[PDB]
Amino acid sequence: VVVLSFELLHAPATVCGPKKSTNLVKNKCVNFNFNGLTGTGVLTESNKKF
Amino acid sequence: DLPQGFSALEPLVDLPIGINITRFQTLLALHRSYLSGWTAGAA
Ligand SMILES: *[C@@H]1O[C@H](CO)[C@@H](O)[C@H](O)[C@H]1NC(C)=O
Repeated sequence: VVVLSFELLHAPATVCGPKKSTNLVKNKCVNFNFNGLTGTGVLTESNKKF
Repeated sequence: DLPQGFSALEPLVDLPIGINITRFQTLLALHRSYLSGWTAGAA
């Protein structure tokens, strides 16, 4: 028998479910969800250096 | 030791500790004398 106990505290949550990579589509108007930032735009190539 | 000009300070490591901090202290390195058990030094 394995008993799983889940608790929530004031500290930020750090145990969390799997995140889906899905796939990337470019040069089309697509809803994007990048690291919690949502919106709608065309993802073209960028010459900016981060 | 505090020079002029600007040197941007880059990030190093953000840590989700979530604890209470009010005091801090510096840790130094000391070598055993093997001969006054630790070699004299300054920081
Ligand atoms: C953090 O510790 C200090 C000193 O013990 C105390 O005054 C302060 O209330 C503490 N913070 C919290 C959120 O309890």
